[PDB]
Amino acid sequence: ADNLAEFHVQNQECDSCHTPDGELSNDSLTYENTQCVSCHGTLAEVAETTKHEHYNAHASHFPGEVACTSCHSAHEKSMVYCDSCHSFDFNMPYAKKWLRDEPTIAELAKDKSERQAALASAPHDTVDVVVVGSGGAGFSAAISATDSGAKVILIEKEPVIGGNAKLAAGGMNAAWTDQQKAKKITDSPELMFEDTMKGGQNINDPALVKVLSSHSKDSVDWMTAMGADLTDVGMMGGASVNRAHRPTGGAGVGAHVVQVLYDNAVKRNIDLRMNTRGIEVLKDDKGTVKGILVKGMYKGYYWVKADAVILATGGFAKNNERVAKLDPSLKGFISTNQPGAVGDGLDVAENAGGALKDMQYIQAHPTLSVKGGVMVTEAVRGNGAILVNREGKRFVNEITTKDKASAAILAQTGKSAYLIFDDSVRKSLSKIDKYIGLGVAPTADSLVKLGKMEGIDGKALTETVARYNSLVSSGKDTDFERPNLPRALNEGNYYAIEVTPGVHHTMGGVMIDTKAEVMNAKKQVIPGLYGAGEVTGGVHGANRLGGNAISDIITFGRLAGEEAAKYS
Ligand SMILES: Cc1cc2nc3c(=O)[nH]c(=O)nc-3n(C[C@H](O)[C@@H](O)[C@@H](O)COP(=O)(O)OP(=O)(O)OC[C@H]3O[C@@H](n4cnc5c(N)ncnc54)[C@H](O)[C@@H]3O)c2cc1C
Ligand code: HEM
Ligand code: HEM
Ligand code: HEM
Ligand code: HEM
Ligand SMILES: O=C(O)/C=C/C(=O)O
Ligand code: NA
Repeated sequence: ADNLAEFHVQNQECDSCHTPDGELSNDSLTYENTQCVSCHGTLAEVAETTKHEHYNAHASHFPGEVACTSCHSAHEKSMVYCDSCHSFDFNMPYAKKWLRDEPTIAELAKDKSERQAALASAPHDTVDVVVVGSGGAGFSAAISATDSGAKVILIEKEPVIGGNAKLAAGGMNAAWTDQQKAKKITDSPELMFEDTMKGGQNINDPALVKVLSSHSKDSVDWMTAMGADLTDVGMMGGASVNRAHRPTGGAGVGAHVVQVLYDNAVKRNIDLRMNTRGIEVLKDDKGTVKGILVKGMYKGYYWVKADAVILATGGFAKNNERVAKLDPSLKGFISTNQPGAVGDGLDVAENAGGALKDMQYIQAHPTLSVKGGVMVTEAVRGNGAILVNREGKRFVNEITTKDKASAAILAQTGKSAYLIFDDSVRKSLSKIDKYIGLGVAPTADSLVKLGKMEGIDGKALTETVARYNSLVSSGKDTDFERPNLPRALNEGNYYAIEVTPGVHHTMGGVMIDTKAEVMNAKKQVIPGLYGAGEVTGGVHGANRLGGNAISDIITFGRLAGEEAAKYS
């Protein structure tokens, strides 16, 4: 067969997958994916038949219920979504090579000739609030608005939910939480504000950072009340104390939080539409929002009438062309992001009159796996790993901020470095097992053997770990002044992970005030238009602290959904 539908229709009718009238149920292909499930079973049942030792197309880290049509199209060959970051040995029937080619918002002007027709028609739906983006900010705003009594529509352009938020690892920063007190940590909203402003080089909008710190415990409480486990508190870079919350054992915060949020939207019957891209915010004659034009992948353009539109579309760190324009030193770097994190959401915000700020501040994550091409969480250092160069020596304070860690790693021989840790570090952070399963954490019972495996000076590496361990026992790092030395690397086996910097987060974005209201260049609110999440600028200044983005999207998503519901 040339395609999946063709293959099935040799022995089945069209209505085995389609509805009685044959029209597509919706842009999420709800009905249609139900029929795939009907015969092949759920994704977990399918996963039993496609097992590989360390990977499985149908059993991944993605949260929510991943539709089969995310990767299997019927009437045409389709792409494996995992190929956008990994290069697993897959044999999906009717596959084609991963290639992301999505028209920009500007390029969609060519659809003038279908957009006017959609805009001339009646709204397809009339609701109170449309949320754009199913990342942590978007679900948060959707839930919060719904909880406040607003009727919401939540759209996501991708086939899967979660954006970059589902990939988060190290934690969600928050101060003075019950979770911290349980672990004997002393912190305060004031110290979090201080660490943040300093980490952002005091560029951050003080009012936004005050919302960030002061709502942080409340956001942790709200997540936990919805079912989140944020009881593990770890250290991340540039933080005076451990304040990055994540599930028991050091599991990734991201997939968990998004799963909680998705479960919570589902419980509230939130109208969630996949493969639906927000294209244009619609304003009435007084310039207040009156809705949004969307482009449903399967059903075309249509508009939704609504009082408020909350843009929660995330950053543009996957868009290296846009990135390089603003920061030519990041040209050609690999990104840690999901494939649609390209800044189309910012273009929508700008076309609606929203002004942008701090766009030139683009954060590179210092430790992408060279081998796997994926982020390796900063919690690996925060839990006690060190960085060594090819010469087998330390070269930076591993818990300094991301801009300084990146530059120090890029200055080492070969422009990469190695995370080194033992089994005590590995056991304190279950996420590390994920790197081991990926094949990117080679191991050996001695550092001479580890270094010989990876091309690291073995006996210098041994001297390096012995010296670091005596600094840990002394209590002070006189070589690089790492302020927190939580463990000695001296338990069990040793592991090395080759790392180099990758493009990760865009701190700039649309200007919002403390109620998450989008502002124009004159600093005037655009009535009904809200922004929440990495799409906004001004929260993180020149350099975001690790763990501050999950804190940001919950706080600001939640706040935007409440403010939009009340605006009404
Ligand atoms: C690999 C990784 C690990 C990280 N770990 C952490 C961590 O541990 N702590 C921390 O603080 N930060 C962390 N960060 C950053 C953090 O994840 C966030 O920046 C991300 O959660 C921002 O959430 P968001 O809701 O703003 O956007 P995202 O989660 O990116 O979600 C936005 C959604 O909008 C959808 N969308 C975009 N444009 C449109 C459009 N026009 N129409 C419709 N839908 C649209 C996008 O496809 C996306 O799904 C990490 C980031 C990454 C990539
Ligand atoms: C879009 C919806 C569906 C998806 C994504 C899907 C997935 C697939 C794939 C990938 C294959 C293997 C293709 C190949 O070997 O070339 C397959 C085969 C098959 N499918 Fe589907 N399917 C869907 C709908 C259905 C439905 C509705 C039925 C039954 C009415 C069904 C029953 C089968 C059967 C019987 C086979 C052959 C192998 C077997 O005996 O299980 N599928 N399907
Ligand atoms: C000859 C039998 C079939 C006919 C005439 C038919 C008709 C169509 C049409 C007209 C569309 C596009 C509708 C639009 O764009 O609004 C479509 C899409 C779709 N059909 Fe079918 N269909 C048939 C069989 C199947 C089968 C067997 C499957 C699944 C195994 C299937 C699953 C889907 C899906 C998932 C879509 C959405 C887009 C895509 O994945 O290609 N159809 N079909
Ligand atoms: C319940 C949802 C889905 C159904 C019913 C379905 C159906 C199937 C079937 C029947 C096969 C052939 C495996 C076999 O020989 O038994 C298969 C293979 C495959 N599917 Fe799915 N699929 C689903 C979701 C997905 C998703 C969401 C993705 C990507 C994230 C995906 C990617 C693949 C790949 C890459 C293969 C080849 C497996 C390998 O080479 O290990 N599928 N699918
Ligand atoms: C359904 C699609 C995917 C599958 C089946 C898959 C598979 C895997 C596997 C097998 C691992 C090693 C640990 C584990 O077993 O979980 C892994 C790790 C990882 N993958 Fe994926 N992957 C998928 C999509 C993606 C995409 C598109 C990205 C980036 C946007 C990504 C980012 C990562 C990262 C950052 C890690 C490191 C460990 C962690 O953070 O948990 N994955 N993935
Ligand atoms: O876990 C990490 O490395 C990323 C943290 C962050 O971006 O805040
Ligand atoms: Na931003």
